[PDB]
Amino acid sequence: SGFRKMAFPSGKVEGCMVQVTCGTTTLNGLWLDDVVYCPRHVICTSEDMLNPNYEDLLIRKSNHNFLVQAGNVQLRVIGHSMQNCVLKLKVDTANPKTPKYKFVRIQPGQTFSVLACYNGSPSGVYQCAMRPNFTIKGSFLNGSCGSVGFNIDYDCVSFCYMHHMELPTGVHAGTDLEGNFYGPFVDRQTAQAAGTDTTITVNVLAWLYAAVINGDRWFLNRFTTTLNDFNLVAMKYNYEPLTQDHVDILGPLSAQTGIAVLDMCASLKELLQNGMNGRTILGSALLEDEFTPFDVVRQCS
Amino acid sequence: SGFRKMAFPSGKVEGCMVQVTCGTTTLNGLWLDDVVYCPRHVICTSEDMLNPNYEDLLIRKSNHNFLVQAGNVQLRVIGHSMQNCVLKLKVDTANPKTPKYKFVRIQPGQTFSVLACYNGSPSGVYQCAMRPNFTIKGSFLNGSCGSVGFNIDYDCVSFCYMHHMELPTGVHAGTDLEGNFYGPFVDRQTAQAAGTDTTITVNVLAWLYAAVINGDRWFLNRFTTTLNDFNLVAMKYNYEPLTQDHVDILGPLSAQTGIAVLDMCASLKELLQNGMNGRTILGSALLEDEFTPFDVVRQCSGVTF
Ligand SMILES: COC(=O)[C@H](N)Cc1ccc(F)cc1
Ligand SMILES: [Cl-]
Ligand SMILES: [Cl-]
Repeated sequence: SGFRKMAFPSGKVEGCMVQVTCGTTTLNGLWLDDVVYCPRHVICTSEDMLNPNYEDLLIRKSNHNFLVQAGNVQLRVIGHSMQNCVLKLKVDTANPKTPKYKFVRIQPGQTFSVLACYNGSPSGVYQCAMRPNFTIKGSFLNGSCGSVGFNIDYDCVSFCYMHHMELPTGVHAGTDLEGNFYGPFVDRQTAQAAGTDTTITVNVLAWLYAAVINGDRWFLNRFTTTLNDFNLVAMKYNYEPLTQDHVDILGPLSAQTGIAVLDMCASLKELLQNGMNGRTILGSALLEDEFTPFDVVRQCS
Repeated sequence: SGFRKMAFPSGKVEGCMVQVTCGTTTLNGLWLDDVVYCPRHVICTSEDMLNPNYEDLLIRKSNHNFLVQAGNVQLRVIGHSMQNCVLKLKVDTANPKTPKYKFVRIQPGQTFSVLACYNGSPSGVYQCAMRPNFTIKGSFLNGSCGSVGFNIDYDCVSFCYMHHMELPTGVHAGTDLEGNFYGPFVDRQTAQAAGTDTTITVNVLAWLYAAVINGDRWFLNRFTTTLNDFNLVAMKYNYEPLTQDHVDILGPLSAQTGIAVLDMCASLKELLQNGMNGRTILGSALLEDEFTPFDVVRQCSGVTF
């Protein structure tokens, strides 16, 4: 037993991380088969930060303006193309460490591991969720751009996030590995701010099911609720609406614990009303929302 | 910016994990050079585990009684011996993935990364502290035994923990890699409990420094204090005593924020007495004690391996 913020083993991603330099700018790239992926803003200079014309700045570059370093080795860039906000540098060596991989665009509430990297070297691994406002609450210093987020269900590495920038509230914005931003963000230093964030209701419920699996029952009650009455209460605490999809997804955790999804919804309503009364659930005095139903089943069974 | 519970990258350690089977028991082994390390309790049956004679059980075994699998490849065991509570299975082949490594024994309050594994397959990685009561608050299911805990210092992996057992309260006990238990525990099915735990004072103060560095500053105040006065408050709240050595180790963070440790201790004195008055610090309602000063300095300065 026990319950922890648990990241995927980072080794398969570690073997893909390289340093990309262009002009005076250095960040991380992701080396898969014969392609290095990195944020396109690497090609930006000081004045190219507000209104960069990426197609104009790129056509001015030769392959040899791009310095790609895998550990001590320099890779030879033989080709450059842009897809959305991601630069793809073709190189003359396929990465011998390339794992089984795919690119997946995730939805708000999904979790993933982040391999924070500086100068193409890994610093740490941790868990994040895509917030409802399409940001992530990461840990990222200058030079971390090109760090990626991933899942590793069943030997295949699913790349779902590449880090581009920090917003003024200290949260992080980035793209899928096809270069499309999560949320309404753009790779320009024009004033941008995340929408008001909300709590990922379905994840909070999954975590209370985790608490019950680990032998805690103090917060349960003899009440139930309609889905509609639950949503009318929850949204007064800035909780995401719970959908019939969210109810379906919790069916397996409902079956394992024998507590109906809407019974657990009643427990959450009361928790929101009462707080914890000096108690903790799985070592938190707050309601945790960065574990999905899938995460709880992976870790508890 | 941002501040997260952050494990070391686990790649160097993933390439060392194998499956070890003896009779009906499978668990994990650590393959370094030409030796596989695992818990000695792999040699026991249910019946053995109530009062095991490890000497006696071990001599009865032979090399071919130990099935060691690295991926889809059997390793040949050419020797077996025991060091304290760890079994050492000498194999015919050195791990070509062996990293630069030491075996290190850590102090309570020190943190490390756990690579939870099942059937020799790495499953997840998380940060832990060795609690003052010598337990770790892990996340382990059946077949997790032989999972290991480590730090990285430059390119050298320091292995500090091997998983042996779960105590009745859901917390975890194991050994260093020389097979010495952390805490007053033994590898037998008998009655064992975690001592009452205490809070790691120097780590809480490190995490307050991380909060200030990330612009969470509400708990700061005009007051200062002394070790003696603070330590009477600490003792009252089941907090480890703060030594002069801890103040020196916080020196860097105290500098970089212009809060002196006894200035911060005055902040912490007030939180224990008053609570958080409905607030959070770095998205926690609790006083987090599983980040060391080194953890905070490294994460906030982007140190790389
Ligand atoms: C060329 O180096 C850079 O990355 C720029 N100096 C900074 C930068 C530009 C755009 C953006 F969306 C994020 C960051
Ligand atoms: Cl998704
Ligand atoms: Cl997040």
